[PDB]
Amino acid sequence: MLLFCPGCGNGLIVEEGQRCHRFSCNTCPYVHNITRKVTNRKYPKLKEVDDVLGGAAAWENVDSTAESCPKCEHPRAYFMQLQTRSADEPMTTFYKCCNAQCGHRWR
Amino acid sequence: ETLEALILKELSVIRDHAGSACLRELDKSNSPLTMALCGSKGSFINISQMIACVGQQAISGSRVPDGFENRSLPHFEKHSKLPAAKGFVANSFYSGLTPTEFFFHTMAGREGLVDTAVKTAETGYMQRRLVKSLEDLCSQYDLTVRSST
Amino acid sequence: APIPTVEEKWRLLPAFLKVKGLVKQHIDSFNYFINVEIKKIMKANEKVTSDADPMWYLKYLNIYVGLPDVEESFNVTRPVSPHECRLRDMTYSAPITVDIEYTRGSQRIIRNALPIGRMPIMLRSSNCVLTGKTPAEFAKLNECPLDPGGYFIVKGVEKVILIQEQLSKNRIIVEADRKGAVGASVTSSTHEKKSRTNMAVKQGRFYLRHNTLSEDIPIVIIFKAMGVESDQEIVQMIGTEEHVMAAFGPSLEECQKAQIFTQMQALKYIGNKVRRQKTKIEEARELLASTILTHVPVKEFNFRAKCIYTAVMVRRVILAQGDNKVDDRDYYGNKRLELAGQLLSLLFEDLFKKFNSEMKKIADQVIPKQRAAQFDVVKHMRQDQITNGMVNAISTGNWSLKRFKMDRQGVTQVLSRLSYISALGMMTRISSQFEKTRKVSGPRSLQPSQWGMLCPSDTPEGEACGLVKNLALMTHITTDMEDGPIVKLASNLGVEDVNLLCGEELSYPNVFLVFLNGNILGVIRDHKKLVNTFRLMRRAGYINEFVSISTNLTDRCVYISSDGGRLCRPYIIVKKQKPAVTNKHMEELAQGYRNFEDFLHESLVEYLDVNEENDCNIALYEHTINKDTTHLEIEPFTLLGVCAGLIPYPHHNQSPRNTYQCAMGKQAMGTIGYNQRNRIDTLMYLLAYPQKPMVKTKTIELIEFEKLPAGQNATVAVMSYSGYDIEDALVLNKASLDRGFGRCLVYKNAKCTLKRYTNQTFDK
Amino acid sequence: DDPVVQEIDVYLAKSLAEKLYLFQYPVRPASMTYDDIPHLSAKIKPKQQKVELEMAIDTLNPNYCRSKGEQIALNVDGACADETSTYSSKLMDKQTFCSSQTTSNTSRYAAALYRQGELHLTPLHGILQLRPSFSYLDKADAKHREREAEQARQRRVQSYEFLQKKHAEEPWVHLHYYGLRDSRSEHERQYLLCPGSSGVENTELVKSPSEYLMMLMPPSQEEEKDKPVAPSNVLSMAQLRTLPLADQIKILMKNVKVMPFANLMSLLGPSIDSVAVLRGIQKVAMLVQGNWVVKSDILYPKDSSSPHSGVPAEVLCRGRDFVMWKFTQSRWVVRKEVATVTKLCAEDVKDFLEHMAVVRINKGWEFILPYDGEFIKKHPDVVQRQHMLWTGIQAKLEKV
Amino acid sequence: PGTQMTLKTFHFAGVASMNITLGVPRIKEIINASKAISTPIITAQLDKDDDADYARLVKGRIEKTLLGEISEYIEEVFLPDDCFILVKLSLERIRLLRLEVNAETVRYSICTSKLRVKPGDVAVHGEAVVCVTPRENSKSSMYYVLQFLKEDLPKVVVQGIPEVSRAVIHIDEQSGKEKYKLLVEGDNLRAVMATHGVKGTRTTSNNTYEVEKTLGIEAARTTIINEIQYTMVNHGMSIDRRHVMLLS
Amino acid sequence: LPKDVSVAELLRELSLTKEEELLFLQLPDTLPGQPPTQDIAENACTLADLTEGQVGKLLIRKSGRVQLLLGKVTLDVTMGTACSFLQELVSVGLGDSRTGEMTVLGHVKHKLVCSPDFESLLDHKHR
Amino acid sequence: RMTVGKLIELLAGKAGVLDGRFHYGTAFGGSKVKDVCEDLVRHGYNYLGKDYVTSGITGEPLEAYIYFGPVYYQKLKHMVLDKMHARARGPRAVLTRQP
Amino acid sequence: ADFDGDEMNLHLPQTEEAKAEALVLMGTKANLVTPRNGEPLIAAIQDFLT
DNA sequence: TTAAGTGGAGCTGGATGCTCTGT
DNA sequence: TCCAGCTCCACTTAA
RNA sequence: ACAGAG
Ligand SMILES: [Zn+2]
Ligand SMILES: [Zn+2]
Repeated sequence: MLLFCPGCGNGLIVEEGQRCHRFSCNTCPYVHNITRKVTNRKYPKLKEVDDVLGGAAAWENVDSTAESCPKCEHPRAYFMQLQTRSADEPMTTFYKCCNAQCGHRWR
Repeated sequence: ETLEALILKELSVIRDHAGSACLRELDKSNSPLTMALCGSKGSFINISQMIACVGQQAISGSRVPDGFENRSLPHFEKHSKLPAAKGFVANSFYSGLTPTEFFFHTMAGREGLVDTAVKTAETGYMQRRLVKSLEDLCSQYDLTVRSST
Repeated sequence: APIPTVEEKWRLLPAFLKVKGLVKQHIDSFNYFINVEIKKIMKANEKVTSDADPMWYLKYLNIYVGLPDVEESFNVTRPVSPHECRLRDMTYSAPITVDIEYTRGSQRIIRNALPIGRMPIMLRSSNCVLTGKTPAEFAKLNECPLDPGGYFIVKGVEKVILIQEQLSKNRIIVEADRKGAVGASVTSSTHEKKSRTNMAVKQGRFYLRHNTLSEDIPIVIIFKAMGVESDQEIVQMIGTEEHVMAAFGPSLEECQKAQIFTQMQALKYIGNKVRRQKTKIEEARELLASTILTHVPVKEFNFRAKCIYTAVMVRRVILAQGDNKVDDRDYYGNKRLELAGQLLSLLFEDLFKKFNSEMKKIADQVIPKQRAAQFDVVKHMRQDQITNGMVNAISTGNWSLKRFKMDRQGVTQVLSRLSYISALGMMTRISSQFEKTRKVSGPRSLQPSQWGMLCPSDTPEGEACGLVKNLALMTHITTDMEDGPIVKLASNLGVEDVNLLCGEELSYPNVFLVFLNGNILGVIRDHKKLVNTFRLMRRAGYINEFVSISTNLTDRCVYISSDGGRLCRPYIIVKKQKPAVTNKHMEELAQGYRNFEDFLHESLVEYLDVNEENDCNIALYEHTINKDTTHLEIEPFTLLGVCAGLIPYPHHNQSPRNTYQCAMGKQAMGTIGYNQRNRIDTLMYLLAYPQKPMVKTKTIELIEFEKLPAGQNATVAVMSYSGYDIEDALVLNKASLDRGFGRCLVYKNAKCTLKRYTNQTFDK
Repeated sequence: DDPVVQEIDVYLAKSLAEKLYLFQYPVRPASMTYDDIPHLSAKIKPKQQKVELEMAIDTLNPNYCRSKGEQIALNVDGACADETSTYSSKLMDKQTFCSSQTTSNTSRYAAALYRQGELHLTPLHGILQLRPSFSYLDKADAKHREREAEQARQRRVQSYEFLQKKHAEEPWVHLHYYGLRDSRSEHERQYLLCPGSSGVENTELVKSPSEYLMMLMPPSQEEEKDKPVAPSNVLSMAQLRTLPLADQIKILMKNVKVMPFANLMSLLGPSIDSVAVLRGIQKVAMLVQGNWVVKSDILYPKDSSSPHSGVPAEVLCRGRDFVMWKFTQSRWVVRKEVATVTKLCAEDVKDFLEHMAVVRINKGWEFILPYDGEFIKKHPDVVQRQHMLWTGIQAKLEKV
Repeated sequence: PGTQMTLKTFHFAGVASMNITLGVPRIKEIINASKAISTPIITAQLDKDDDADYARLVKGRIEKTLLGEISEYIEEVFLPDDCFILVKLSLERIRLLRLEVNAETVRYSICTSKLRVKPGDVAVHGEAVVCVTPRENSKSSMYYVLQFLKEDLPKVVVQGIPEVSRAVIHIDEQSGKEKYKLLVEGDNLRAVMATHGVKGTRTTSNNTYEVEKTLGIEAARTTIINEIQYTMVNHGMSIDRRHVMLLS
Repeated sequence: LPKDVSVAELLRELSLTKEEELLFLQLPDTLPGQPPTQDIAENACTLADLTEGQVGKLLIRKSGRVQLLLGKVTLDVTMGTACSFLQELVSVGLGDSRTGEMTVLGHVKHKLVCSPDFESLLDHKHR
Repeated sequence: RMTVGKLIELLAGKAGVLDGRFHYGTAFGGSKVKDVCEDLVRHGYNYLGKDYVTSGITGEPLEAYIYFGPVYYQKLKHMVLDKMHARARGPRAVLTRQP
Repeated sequence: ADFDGDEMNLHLPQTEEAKAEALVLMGTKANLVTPRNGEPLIAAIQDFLT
């Protein structure tokens, strides 16, 4: 990440001193000792998952005493939750029911 | 993109069903129908297009691209993906085209005029190269094909 | 309930054609040249001074263009009509007369009417003898009342300056390179210099390129050379989002590798890159102040207003990589149209400067050599530089003006006289810029932006297809406005000076820039109040009605355009689902209580422009009016042009058929005019017994085609007869041909010249 | 929307109007303030306002890399000279700030010391941007450079060499700096207020909205070089100041060949002198069949050429006046071949008529507007003298 | 026939994707024998074509995926004792996309053509995490090259074939059968012929230069025949095979 | 963060906090006055030409509309660009020929923009 | 070619000559088919313009009704007399001794 | 060709050997089928099919 | 350490439909 | 406006 | 050098 000197406002570089790593200016004496953990997270875009779960994938989220689906009122349906973008997104819930003479997709 | 293929599906069904409705109520000795049946001039598309319904006007294989900001013309609302906003002519040539439908049909027409104007330079150079490469090849009396060398 | 209709709304179109459109665009440019721009050229060149022997000077006070005159053998001169020029093969021209103040030892000698040349006078302009005559007095001049004018007569041939289509100078293009990189450019044409400057991302880092630099140079060095030295203030201008900073990051890391931390170091760096036409520091500092981005003013070598502009460019390149919103050159808001008067203005400025420099050369030769007599330049005012510069450029059609690096060819064409429509058709043509370089299939297409400005159908079929185009029936091309009150109003509508703020505000969502012709005039919050109030000030006549204002919300700018050359079209103003034009107003128009300019003043009609109808929502018909409609279309048949206006029921035909009639209808035999028997031409075709069309458009009545028609009504049986009609062939009747159907006359010329030579001998 | 809250009085003070500056620091955030930092000097040029400041940076705090500070100070200053020296000590002691000028005029900017219930405005003499200077690196290079190695017309004003020498003429003014904590700042802050009464009606600012609009949007042309006598159809709905009123009827009546009486009150409005003006209107229009009709002299003086194509014809105004006379006696012009009696072209008569009437089958033309009342205005006597005057016009026709 | 080809549209190899040049520009591309062309397609036949679960495995062995596409974040960490760039793999998304990559494999995706990074400098502290300790480039650069890696490290290829931009599964509509063929939009025929689970004996390419380099002159000769005849048939032209035979 | 509005700015400095604060406001190029005896021509009028005293009244209306009534005319007041760099309001006084005093009076946080209400000016007498 | 406008121009013109009118053909407007059909039947012609036609060769009537009307026809400048050309032998260029 | 003002060229072979090569090889009756796919091109057209 | 064979990037020179019909 | 050869220059192997 | 025609 860009961080800039309070004195002259040139761009800082990270270098190493005799006791700590420092943010340092190239044009003035200013240095800033890294005393504690500092971080910067990118969170890039993941792949699409839409065509990855279709067609009898290896899902696993089903559990004992799980709810029945609302149309058929039978537990013959899978349900899962996934991030669609990066993991800062709140996870979305989705479910699909597959029964005899009955095909549907629901949200 | 999925929405464009559903819209193009609906709009094709309209032309085809309105087309197959006109040809059932035409009588024999209808002169366009005679020329279509014997194949001397025209086709059942042309009959259906001037009686029943002109099709979706398509430019480069797609609905009319936005030539203003997020709309085709200022007469439609922005982002609107309705049939008439993107080049569906609901009129036939008998009923007469409306001002916006006439403009989209003229857009689709000029791409055929412009292809013909390009097709001369696009192909005549190609044929000159082919002839200079192939012209020496003659079928010989010993049933072989040999170059000049 | 249905929305009611005003059925007399079509009348606004005849009232419009009395003043604007329909070769009037040609006339109102030439008038602007000879009545104001010829004075500005003289004003910018009002003094000439010999370098040798100073304190002797020639001064230009005023310039006049006069009335057409012929110069004859024994120096008799008499006024001349346009038709005498066609016959005798001479140029229809008026003398340029100038008044001068100059030194003959006495330091103020004056002349009040020195003739320095002759100006071709375009027909039906303010100096032509035809203007304001009655049809009974056209007959004395052998001229036709319906003849459009808008053309010259040079050496007896009728020559039209065609409308040239151009790109708008001083605008940030953002476009893809051949290699798929994204960059930006701005062709910075001013009256003193045209130049192009580019923004390139050739290695993930931003370089500026210009023809005066031997190599393209990192943009952070240019920021530092302009005196924004801190890296923070640079990044504040470019943008403060994390991905915009990440994209600009590798460009800071370049300048920090070099020793460039100071303005003087940066200017030294640029100095060692300048191609040579003080060394390092001033050939850089002057170059940034005068030639790079030259349309952006720097007043006293303060570069703040140029830094904000070059930051706007870099930000638009950055945000065009993440999504490929590259701009299209094909949108007509970007296109500009250059007419007769704006080309001749450049030609005359070249000729007048060559005239002053030739006369300066004369003064420099004789004053420190020849004689004690304080010579008068009046004896050296040879007229031939002005006259033969004008007449050769118009006749040959090549406009090689080395002052502005312009080498156009094919600017003029001979006016076609195959029919009445062939002449009036040519007066509305718009030649394009590419001029058939290669089969592009990109600008040849019909862009939707041409709606109501350019005709959909009237284009050639052939290699010129889509490159030659014609105006619609109801279009107007703006002139250049005074530009003064637009600034004084805008600075009161809450715009803030961009010098009072740092970079960071440009990256706020609630801050929009205001541009006027590509110069930044400030920033504003609440752009909607600005745009609405500016339109109100236009409607009430305080701002000139051709000034367009529009918003781009994707790139957060408000644009105000006041330059000449942009297509305007009139629309009716609609407020709260009711049109302003009531039945009361249209009855008052027919009776004469009001004219079309009173529809502009009362805010009933306003001129929209192709950048401004991007914002507006326009109803075709009253029954299409919804809640959010701003304008109503006056007459939708005026989407078509002049030649397409002959076709009956064109909306019942397949579109290529209309295009072919627009070609065929220019070639039909007919009647040139009322002067056609007193007219001697290279080749003229006439039909003996012409008839007017039994089915006709309203456009046929506006252009008066049914006064001199081209065709005959034929009793057609649509049947298959004799087999000699298989492929478009048509069987005629022998008895009809004998009685006079299709009887035509062909007229051809033959001319001979008998000259008197330099030796006293003659042809006989 | 009534002013339900905070009707705030606004007062103006001039005691600091030639003294008050806005300084702003484009690269320093609003939370980091120079209030603690000791200031060592302030320099100004009072015209061509260019302020410079020098601020001391301490060296015992951990953020100062003394090893690098010794190096940069040794680059700038020769190792032991100290007669002229940017930094007195062996380290970089000082940061210098250099101003850029934002705008030439500042007349429209005011500082506003808000207090509860009142606002106090004060004009600004200047707005300056202060930036950290990098002049010490340029000088560090200059002291590294020296160790290693009847004329024609001229335009001095447009050159950086001449312009800088002009700015060098103004002598430096030195200022003592009193920061925000010092009592002089709490003292002089009271001079932004103005002593005055709670309620005063201002002698100035008395202009009206329509005078104010004309002041901020001045008219383009103070007077035009030509004068419009109005033969050209200028805007009849615009009450042109330099045109007399009577001429606006003349141009209108040339447009509107016939019009009703009552429209004159509707177009002029009751503020006209609507009784005397008939001696003007009598010269340009006369009432025929309940309505006004344009007089002959407005359309064609006696040398006009033909206005149409076909065979040319000369003007003959009594060839018009006889037609409008027939409309005064008869119900209409009612017969087929009046063009033979008056001898002129049918292309004249049927074109002249076409501006006042519409055709019905065989019986000529129909008068386009209904028979309004003559006696709407009070005048009794004109009803008989009109017949006397139209008898004279008939008697003129009786010569030919 | 080139003058009859109106440069038609409505052509997408039946899949409503994977646009192709056809008409005169496709004939021009064939007879020029250029070494690269716009829109190359490799058609790969799958041997275990029974069901989609096998298709998505071998699709993931040819289609390029970047490191950034499988990582839920990348972070710079500055500590007093050292500084490094860290990448955490989203092993849930690995387990769904059926890719054969983990932390120990990502160490092998890096160290190749990435500013001479050392194998020692890359550590695999857990099955989900990797850390890249930056080193001085020592050539036209500053040790602060972390800002280079922070935009460059996601774009390294962990799995698949580098020349393949994308791949798509295609479906037959005949009543008798249902089997999935794999369409590859890319320009490495040899690699697609050699991945486990592609029937290499029956894959083909548009590009005559690829077929020549991989299969020899006689397979390239047949591809000129097949591709000209394919382009002619789509525009409804017909030519006797003996003419395109002689040209090839 | 969101954006404040001029009704809210003046309400915070009246009720919630009695502390005084320096606004910075931009006026139109001409105020509705005459330069008093200043030897002119209908030239521009600025705050430098007027004399001390009450100059006008500032009205806050319902629905957040704010007006500056500065004569017979009312000018509209809106929030300017939100600056977040440091701004210092300073006196400079050249009390002697060569020396003087510089004094920092306070920091400036908010900008107000005053503009004429062109719709109201024009709705009086259209054109 | 779908030039339905020619088919309407023939019909509108025919209804026009029979009653002394010029029927308008303006784009996006014009005189409608429903109006001109009623003009033809009032004058005793068939509403769609088709007429009972007799062969001039054989004198026997034609089976199909033939569409009859006035269509505007314009003569173009391209005439065969200005275009017929023949060379047997003739003048030659000076540089290359070819025609 | 389409008879809409189309023009065509004519050449008269000036040699007996050029007549025979024109007549036997280039005659219309010897060229009823195109070389390409072997399909007839000289055949009936509109009003001969109808 | 360096001699050398081969990758990758920029410069350069070539090409872009057939005719009549007029000024 | 699009595209093959030719030459310059970094980048590993190898002695 | 420009416009045409197919
Ligand atoms: Zn610093
Ligand atoms: Zn189910």
